[PDB]
Parts: sequence; structure tokens; C-alpha cells
Amino acid sequence: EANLRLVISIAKKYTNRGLQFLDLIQEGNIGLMKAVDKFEYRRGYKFSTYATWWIRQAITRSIADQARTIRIPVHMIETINKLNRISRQMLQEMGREPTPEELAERMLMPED
DNA sequence: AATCTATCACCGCAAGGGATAAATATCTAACACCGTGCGTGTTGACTATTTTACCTCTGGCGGTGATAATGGTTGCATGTACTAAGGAGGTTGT
Repeated sequence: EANLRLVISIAKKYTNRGLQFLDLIQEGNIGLMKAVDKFEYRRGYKFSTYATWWIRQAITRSIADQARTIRIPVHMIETINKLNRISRQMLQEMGREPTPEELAERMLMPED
């Protein structure tokens, strides 16, 4: 209850058309349960930082592989999104259309 | 359903055109030979077909970070034309 607002200010970032303007807040409100259970204030650190790690990634996963058509081990989910993040160079440095042939040097790896 | 005279014409019956098939002569193809070289055979040494064993790849997925970060986003459902229903509440009536 004391943290229900911090769940909005983190979650609402990700609700940006992502799947809906709403639902990620309520999944953050369940990530907050694991956070409240493992709240090691006995290290010294603050619940702001706790939320910035754990509750943020509960908010991320709430529509990463949850609510999709498809779901995989998570390294192989967000790696598809590493490529979309890298494409921000491609679309302006090769800079007319995207080319997997450029992505091969930007990943140092074979396409297949 | 038979009779024919009297139509417009097919027959009455001369001509002649193309045709095809005979004989000739040309073509090609079918073959039989030869020669080439390849996929005829076993053997043998190679090296890496497969297996298992061993030593030690790739990628299975589980786990969760802390100088601190603690009031949020979200834009347009719709402007029209109808009108049936429920909702309101004061009151002049039932």
C-alpha cells in the first residue's frame, strides 16, 4: 500500500501503447509482493532502488513473454529486442533501408 | 394416293483438268565394325563411416542486481437522426 504510487511512475513508462495503457501497473503490484517479501533493508539500501531493479523487470516481463502468442527462455526473447535497439544506428549510418549484412559487423556474428 | 405437264433447271454426256503412281534417282539412316575410356573386378592402404570412450564445447535456464531513483498517464468514442426507455423530484392531483 505504501508503494502503490511508485508502481505507477515506473509501470506507466512501459504502458506507452506497449500492449495497453493499464495492465502493466497491476502486474507491477504483484512484482511488489516478491520485493516486499525479500526487502533486505539490513544491507542499508532503499526501496526506490529495490523497485528500480526487481519491480521494473516484473513490469517488463508482464508483456515481454506474458500475454504474447509466443514465449521462449528470456535471453532469446529480449535478444530480438537487442537487434531492434541496434537498428537505431543502421537506419541512419547505412541510412536509407536496413541490411542484415551491416548487422553482421554490428554483432560480429554469422546471420544464420 | 394416284395422275401428269410444264416448271426451273440436272442431267445429257462433250470436254479437260489434277492427280498419283510408276520409275528413276537421290537422300539419309541403320548398322557393323573399330577404338576409346570408363566405372569391369579384387586387392590393399589409406583416413577418418561409425561406434564407444574420454576430456572438456554449446547452450540449457535459473537466478535476481542497490550512492539513489517513492502524485501517474492518456488523448480523442462523438458532434448526425431518429426516439424508446429509465431516471429524477416536486406537486397537483389519484
